[PDB]
Amino acid sequence: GSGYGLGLSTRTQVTGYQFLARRTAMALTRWRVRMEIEPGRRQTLAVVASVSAALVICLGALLW
Amino acid sequence: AGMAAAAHVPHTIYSPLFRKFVEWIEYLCLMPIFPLALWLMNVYAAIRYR
Repeated sequence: GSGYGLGLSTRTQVTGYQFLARRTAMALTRWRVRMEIEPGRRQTLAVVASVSAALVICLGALLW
Repeated sequence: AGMAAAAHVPHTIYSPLFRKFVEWIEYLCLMPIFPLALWLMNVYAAIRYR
């Protein structure tokens, strides 16, 4: 009980937790939770896009 | 390191994102066994130089 240990978990629960975390992270910086638009994710995807673009150039160079 | 983990893991709490992550470590470990065993047996070199 009480969720102790390392028991298995459902994909519905993974996104569930990840949503409560995003909402709380927003509360610490914007002090509100209405979230009409969610800038937290938009700013994160821009980093993931930059990292991915850098790796693509390496494959091009490696192939050359 | 094993004795430490055996004593601490049963009384702590972990969020679903980490529990899901420890699960996938097993599948990532099974997948490379066959491609590596054939490399050790020199199969890829033997065929390419049939």
